[PDB]
Amino acid sequence: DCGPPDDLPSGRVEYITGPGVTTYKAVIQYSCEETFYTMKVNDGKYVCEADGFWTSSKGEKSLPVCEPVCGLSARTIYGGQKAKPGDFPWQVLILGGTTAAGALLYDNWVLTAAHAVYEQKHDASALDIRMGTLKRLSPHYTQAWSEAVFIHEGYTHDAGFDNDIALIKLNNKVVINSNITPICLPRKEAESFMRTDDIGTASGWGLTQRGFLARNLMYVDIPIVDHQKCTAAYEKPPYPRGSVTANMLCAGLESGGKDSCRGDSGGALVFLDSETERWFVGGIVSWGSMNCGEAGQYGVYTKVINYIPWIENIISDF
Ligand SMILES: Nc1nc2cc(CCNC(=O)[C@@H]3CCN3C(=O)[C@H]3C[C@@H](c4ccccc4)CCN3)ccc2[nH]1
Repeated sequence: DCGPPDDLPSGRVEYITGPGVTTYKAVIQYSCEETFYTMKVNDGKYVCEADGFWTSSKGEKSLPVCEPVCGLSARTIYGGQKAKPGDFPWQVLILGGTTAAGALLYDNWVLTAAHAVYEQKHDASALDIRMGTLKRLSPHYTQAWSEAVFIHEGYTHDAGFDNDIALIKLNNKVVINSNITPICLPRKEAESFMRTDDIGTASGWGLTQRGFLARNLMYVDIPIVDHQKCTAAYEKPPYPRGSVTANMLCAGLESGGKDSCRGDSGGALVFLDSETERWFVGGIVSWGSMNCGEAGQYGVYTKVINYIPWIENIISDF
């Protein structure tokens, strides 16, 4: 009467009343892989209704959603040290024009910087996306490819870095495990963890103090800089006036020695929601001075909390 149910992505169907019964008042049950995924919308119990279509205990006749767990880390680039497996399970390597990075969202999206993927999007060439690996050049990695690249509509390439943000839709769902896990998006009160002098963490394979790209994933803990000091650090030649906007945050040391650098573009500056005990993305590696690690020449990051409406619009509509 209602027919075979639809399959649940990252979940499955199980007939409760009997194997194959699909008639009126027949009961089925949905479920996710609860260890690394969590069911949303409803509790998964659906009863065939007189309308002739499966209906949940809340009246919905659409599937539920198996959302990946996010923000998990085995913890709990200039002047950093080597990450261990599972410290940054969201870290993504993006290979195209040059080496860049991103962060896994859900199991089929990658958050990165617009400047890192702009030339390859408009050249209509797919991005080579790798993850589940600490070594930049290892042959053993989880492979994915870009199905679509969305660059923020206010971004103007080669004309500053306001709105330096982009989303990549992966053509396949990646398997979620302790090795590969997305980063959480910040909640509306997440700014309480991103005040001045609050500590975030940048990770990447970019240039180190040696002046070469790192073979292994690195990371640094660095504090948020007062926005006046951020504006003042880059309000001078050769930078255009207004290079630092309200859509940006600075991070680093007035004495120097800890920074992001070239090759870290698109990586997530993450912060710990100490109450949920989950890591979330507060920044995206965007730009900064030529001399990474130099005193008062802070790294500049795109402010992700400003772009939650844009991210949710794109992920929900595509
Ligand atoms: N202290 C620190 N320096 C950093 C560098 C990076 C490089 C990753 N981003 C890039 O490579 C992008 C694409 C071109 N870029 C620059 O940054 C140049 C361009 C120019 C400018 C014009 C207009 C407004 C502002 C700047 C002048 C010098 N910065 C990452 C983190 C870092 N932390």
